[PDB]
Amino acid sequence: KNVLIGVQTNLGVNKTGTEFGPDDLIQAYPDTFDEMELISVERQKEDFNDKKLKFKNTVLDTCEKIAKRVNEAVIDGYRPILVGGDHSISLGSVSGVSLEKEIGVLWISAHGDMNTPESTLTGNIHGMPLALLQGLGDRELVNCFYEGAKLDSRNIVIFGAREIEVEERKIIEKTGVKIVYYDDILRKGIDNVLDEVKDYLKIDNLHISIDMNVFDPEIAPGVSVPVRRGMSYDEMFKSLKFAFKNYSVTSADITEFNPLNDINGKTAELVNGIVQYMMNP
Amino acid sequence: KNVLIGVQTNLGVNKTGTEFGPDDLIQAYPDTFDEMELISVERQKEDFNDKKLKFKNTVLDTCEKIAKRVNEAVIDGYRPILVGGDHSISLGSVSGVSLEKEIGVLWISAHGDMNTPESTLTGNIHGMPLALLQGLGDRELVNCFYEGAKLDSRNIVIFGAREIEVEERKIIEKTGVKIVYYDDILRKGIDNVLDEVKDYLKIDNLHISIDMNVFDPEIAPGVSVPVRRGMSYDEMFKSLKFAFKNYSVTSADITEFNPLNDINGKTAELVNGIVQYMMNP
Repeated sequence: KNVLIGVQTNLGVNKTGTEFGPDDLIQAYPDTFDEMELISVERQKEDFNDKKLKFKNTVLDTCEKIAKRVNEAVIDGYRPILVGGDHSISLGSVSGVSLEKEIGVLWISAHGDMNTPESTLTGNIHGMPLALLQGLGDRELVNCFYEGAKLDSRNIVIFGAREIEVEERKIIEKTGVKIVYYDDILRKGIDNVLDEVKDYLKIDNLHISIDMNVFDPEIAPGVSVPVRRGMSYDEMFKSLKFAFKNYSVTSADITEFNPLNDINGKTAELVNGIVQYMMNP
Repeated sequence: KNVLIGVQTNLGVNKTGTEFGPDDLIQAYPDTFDEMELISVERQKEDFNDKKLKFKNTVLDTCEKIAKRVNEAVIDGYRPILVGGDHSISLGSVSGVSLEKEIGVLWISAHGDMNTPESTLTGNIHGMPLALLQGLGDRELVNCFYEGAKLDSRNIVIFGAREIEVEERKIIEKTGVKIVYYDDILRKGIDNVLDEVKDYLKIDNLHISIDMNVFDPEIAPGVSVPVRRGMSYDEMFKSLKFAFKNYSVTSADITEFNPLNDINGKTAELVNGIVQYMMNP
């Protein structure tokens, strides 16, 4: 039993469009998204001198609302499926679930999203969530919902990375996290690499955090930040099938759907199909 | 008599920052802005395939709310000072005053903001408000609040412009609107160009509308679309006092302040001084 929860924010990516993702879908595919529960962003007082931690307090308050409702959904025995909204929302969701169940995570994205104020070149919190869930970054953000890291570095697999800066690379090496590059899917194949996932990540309870930027921008144009050379539809849905079969999927996130840059709902249809397979795997 | 109304939107400029303009002013200058009335964005179904008129219905509903409030304000005898927020809010403000009084517009800006869906190179409705106020562009946006154009092209003066794409310049030329370019203020002098304005505009009802990008970026970095080589502080304030002395100011707009691009709160201090003068001119 799944519950759909839309988050209408873009204060992580700080680029116009992805905050319209949830409302856009309610109208594009009502039969799928019509009853989704929408979370109300409450703007919080900020310090705009801080350009390496933009909208810290608001992103944090929103992730707290996310975590609380997601935790209530897990306690009721439902699978929360979060429709964003930029990737920062994951900070909330992963925090609301980890309280009730220690989880692994398949982080499907073109970026590691493991930046810190010291490594970020943008100050965007859409590219810091994983690091913060591993106890790296701002302490108030790390302490969302409950104090302390929310994931074990060993229970994380970053799937489909294509771009990684040196300063973020140093945060990555310090955690020993496993990163499947998209060049791995290109050279070895999606099935061999999915087998590698079965080999490495072994906890049964699994969270799936999807960044729409993992796709090839020709298939998923509607993302505030496109990274060229990404996954196809087939590879993505093979990954989803493998995940739902070889694990117990606790929750999921589909993030960074920017309807403004989309071309005829192609990306919106990608998200529709992802949610529809999640609803009846 | 005054009423300060902030509009937390950026769906005209489609760049993140100006929607938090009013916010950053309630925080940074509370004794000036903390009792400001606010207008939020009620998101609306869009045609994200129409990329020359981005967020049409949302920006239109925002401006309709602005229009009702501004009309009620002028009706009550208040001079609405509308803080923002990108420039599209002007569309809703002017209309509100135009239902009661035939008024002129002192359009202080670095751009003419007279674009139309066929001339725009961005689809950003913040560069189309003046045109639509004279009846140019999308019909539904022209018909905001009440049907038909809201301004007589003869009763308008663009002031301080320096960047006009050719296809916007064509619209401007066919309308015959008077354009005081910044270099005009320089060659003749602020006093002389202001005397020219006195001579040209004779309507006894003026609405000022400021785009913070009219200022020089080195004086006001806090803007979404910076335009280089702009106005001074005393130049703008000379113009302000001229306007309040020689006409009856019916309403005013200060738009496109971006707290994310600002540096050490300079631009917010500029907005503070401008608003404080407009409250006791």
